[PDB]
Amino acid sequence: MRHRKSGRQLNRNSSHRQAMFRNMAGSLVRHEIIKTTLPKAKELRRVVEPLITLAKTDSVANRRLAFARTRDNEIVAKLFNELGPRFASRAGGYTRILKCGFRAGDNAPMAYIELVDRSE
Amino acid sequence: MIGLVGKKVGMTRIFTEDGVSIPVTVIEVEANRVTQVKDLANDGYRAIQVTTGAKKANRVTKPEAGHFAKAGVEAGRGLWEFRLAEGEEFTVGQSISVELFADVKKVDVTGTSKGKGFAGTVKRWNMAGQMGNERVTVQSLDVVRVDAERNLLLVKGAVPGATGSDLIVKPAVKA
Amino acid sequence: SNIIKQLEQEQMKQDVPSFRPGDTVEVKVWVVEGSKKRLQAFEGVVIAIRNRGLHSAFTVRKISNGEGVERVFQTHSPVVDSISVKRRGAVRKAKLYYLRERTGKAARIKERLN
Amino acid sequence: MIQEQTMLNVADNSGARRVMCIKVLGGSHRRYAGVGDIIKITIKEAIPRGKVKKGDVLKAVVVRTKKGVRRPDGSVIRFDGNACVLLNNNSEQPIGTRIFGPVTRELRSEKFMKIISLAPEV
RNA sequence: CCCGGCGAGGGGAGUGAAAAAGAACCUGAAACCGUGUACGUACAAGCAGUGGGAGCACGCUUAGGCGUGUGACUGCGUACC
RNA sequence: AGGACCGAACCGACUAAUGUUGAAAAAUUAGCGGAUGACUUGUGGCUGGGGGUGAAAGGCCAAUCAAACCGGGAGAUAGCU
RNA sequence: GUGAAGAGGGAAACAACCCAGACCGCCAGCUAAGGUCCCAAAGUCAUGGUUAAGUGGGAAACGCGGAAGAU
RNA sequence: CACAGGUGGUCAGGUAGAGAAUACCAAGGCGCUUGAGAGAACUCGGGUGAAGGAACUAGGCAAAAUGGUGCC
RNA sequence: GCCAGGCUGUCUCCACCCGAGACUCAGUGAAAUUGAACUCGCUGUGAAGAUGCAGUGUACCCGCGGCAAGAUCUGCCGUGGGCGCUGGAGAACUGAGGGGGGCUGCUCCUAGUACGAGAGGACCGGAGUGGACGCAUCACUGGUGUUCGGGUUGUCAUGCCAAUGGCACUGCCCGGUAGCUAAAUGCGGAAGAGAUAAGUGCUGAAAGCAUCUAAGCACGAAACUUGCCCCGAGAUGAGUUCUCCCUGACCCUUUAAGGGUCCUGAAGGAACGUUGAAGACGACGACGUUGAUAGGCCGGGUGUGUAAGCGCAGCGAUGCGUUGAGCUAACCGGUACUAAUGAACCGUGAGGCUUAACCU
Repeated sequence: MRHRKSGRQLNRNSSHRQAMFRNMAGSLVRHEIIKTTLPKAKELRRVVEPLITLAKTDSVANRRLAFARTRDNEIVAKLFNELGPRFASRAGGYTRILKCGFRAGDNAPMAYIELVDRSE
Repeated sequence: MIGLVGKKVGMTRIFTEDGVSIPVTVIEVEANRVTQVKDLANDGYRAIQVTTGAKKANRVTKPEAGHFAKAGVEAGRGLWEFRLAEGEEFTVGQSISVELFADVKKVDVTGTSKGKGFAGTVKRWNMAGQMGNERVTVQSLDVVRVDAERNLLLVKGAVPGATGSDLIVKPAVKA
Repeated sequence: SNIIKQLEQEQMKQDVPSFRPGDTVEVKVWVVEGSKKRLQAFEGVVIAIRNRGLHSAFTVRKISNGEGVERVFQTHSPVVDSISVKRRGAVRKAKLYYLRERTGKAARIKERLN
Repeated sequence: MIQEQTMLNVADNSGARRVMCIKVLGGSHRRYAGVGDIIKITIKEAIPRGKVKKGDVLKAVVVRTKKGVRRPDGSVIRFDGNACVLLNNNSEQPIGTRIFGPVTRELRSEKFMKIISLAPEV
């Protein structure tokens, strides 16, 4: 047990975690910046980077697959049009995380996560 | 007689000509050069210190760098000792290959078992305590194939330690 | 790593044909009798294929005397001599563990006709 | 492999159909018996007339195992079910001259030289 | 007036004999909780004290071996009703 | 038409577990039983304490009943701690 | 006779076993029971005898034996 | 006690449904007052599993298999 | 009321996976008990099993998780913080001592051999092969693998068809990546050595015989210990070996294991990040731009199975070539594309007294 296993627990229902990650990815795409806890931020990056990598290639099947794990037509439309060409040269590492201290509400560590370009 | 320190890589099956499948665990055996020699007159017993691997100069402590410089060899990833069998001695910097095991046919493997968390009374003795990360030896194992030019050793059965762990292979005392 | 991959691949013979699951196949097996060795022919249907490098093994099932006997043949073991496909089938299922209960017409499969 | 109180298929013309295990021999404090081991089984159904009568208790040996056995080359022989043939402490030669289904090659034991001849289908 | 959050609370100034009288307001003790000061303790076994007791700091007759703060070690010591 | 059957709501604690601190001074989860009959409940009134009530277990009558709470006889009484 | 209602010393510990009846203080000397290898204060003291088994340092009846005692 | 408990009656949609039971949705109300962490042994509620369905237990007590229409 | 049968981890043996507690981080937080505690084992005694009395032995101080033999305390396993081994620091080991088990069946040759009138019949314990225990492992046998893929009933939603996503135990099933797993496979109960009971013995009287012993003086049971592995210098008796670092100045006093000030900050560690087949929290391992430590990317591999769209056929279900295609978490070889920045803190500045041998 605990040997060579991926995926932090984030104690919750599996479908609940999947919906949580869908919402996280949608928010990050919409606003290009999130202010969230590091334990969740790591898996948010791991789950969102595949979406942007897939969006870099334009095709009906790719768009349908992106919408399947996104469930937001506007967000999917935002993909394949701005993020894809913006990061076309770069291969991987589309997100950066900067620590901003510990959350005052419950001392929970929190950090900003944003795209490499983030503007322009 | 004298054992060598190697690195576990994995284990698979080896097919014989007659059509028999034999489990084999794979040990990479780098040339374990000797750094220091212990003697009865000075150290109180006969032994030779073996080192293997490579450590980055930045991540090597200055005392260890000086010790290896005195030994006149590059710094390895660790130091180990082996009691001599009252045979011919060795010299500092004398690289030792796997050829010693090419004509033994019986070796023993010592290593650290894979770590595990707290274990219950049933899980331990069928009280609770730490599991794994403890020295353990399995004896009376016969070498299958030896590849000196590839630093590859195949030994029957299973040996303590998962992939990437360091182990010691010594001539089988029991026979 | 590289060493284990090299060790596994150096003992690979490019002679086994690519047979789909559920495809009737014959296998030649060396068997030791007395002080000699001889050939044995085993006809059956491949149920599952687990091609883990040189550990590749496939399960072949046969009906003898009214009972079903299934044996796992190693793809690259010296014991296995050659693999020949006689009757070609086509099932859209990697594993055929379901047919253990079927018999007669139900257990039969249709021709691929590819 | 066979455990205590397990049904074994009948592979002989003795007329037996269902046989139940009662005791396991072949090693002190043994929990399982292999294909090449002697086991103690009884009879649940018997033919109206014959040499086998209901309730008799006698030795037997498993010819086929559901779990199966391994081979030196890594091959495994697996059968659809467990099959056993009754054996007697005296006159080991079983009454049945015909055996259902194939048999494996581990029956080369000293006392099993007379059974390899039967079972023509391997 | 300032810190503080345009709070609570605190620090200055003033009044006030006195704020060591601030609305929790005469006098303010122990159980309980903290800082600093001086000493003992991480090789040392039991009603945790009693005599001996070197050592560790202060002031004294400016030594003359005095008292206060602690007690390493040591003989003895099996609570109250 | 059912002391009729399965099965909601509803009712009973018949059984198992949660606790005798407690969420509850008799409650919670689950199972089980009735679920047109011998049923239940919304609202109001009556049966008062050697009395009422009771298919009799001498059961119940506001923390209990087998003599309830209140104030008094009584700061009671014999032995004993 | 002791405890009850009397301390203290010895018997390794111990209330009924031996010496012995505490007015208080003193860094003084002499004794009773018990000791004088040490632990711990005193003779490794003297003379005449037993002991070879640690019996001393646990044991009866009986022909040194009997003899087997408590993590 | 903002407690987990009891509190009398009425309003009673759509889909697949014999059904006011069953599962998702309409309008409406809510995420229930500690959150986040690698996710150990162990406890509680569950799922799968090779040789078996009663060989543990005084005990088929939990769980598990089927859950109908017309005919031969 | 009883019988026959199918039917599940109730069990041999349990293995794995999903949730709430169990452990840490920020805050709230009460109880039963409480004479005081600097709360050890054994032996003897005791109003009679003594943590407290006499004798003896062990134990550095203080914390965290359970096993409950008596969850406050005594006690056990594992693991931590402080402290000393005498200038400091990083590694490697000797080892006083400590954990445990030393089981057992069948067959083969020996061998139908010695011995034995015949009948009868081994020592052998040499080889192979089982049973039970422990350790090791997932390539093989499979189980698990709700994070991967596919089939499928109902319902809602994406403006509608197609195609997709949520809910209904993972909605119900069929397979399965990596990890873990026994039912799977590798090894061990050594050989040899010391002392040995009984027993087997060279010469041998006292007591011209005899005798294991009086003199010279030899083997030996599966019984015991080493030999087999593991922890171990907190072994305070604090060990042995290697290497590295510091080579400044000044003032005062109660003038010495004295104090103070400026400068210096060495090796190493801790601090924080990526994190791991290390882990409850600690601790441990690899790396921190002089890089493959984590993520993503490329290609491969495994798994699942012929994705959507396109055009043809059936006026419809649906099939056909595209297509052994699409997707693929934890596996493998590369890739700095992203995250591990320059730094700050502790840790010092030649190491106390005495003795004996050396060049002075």
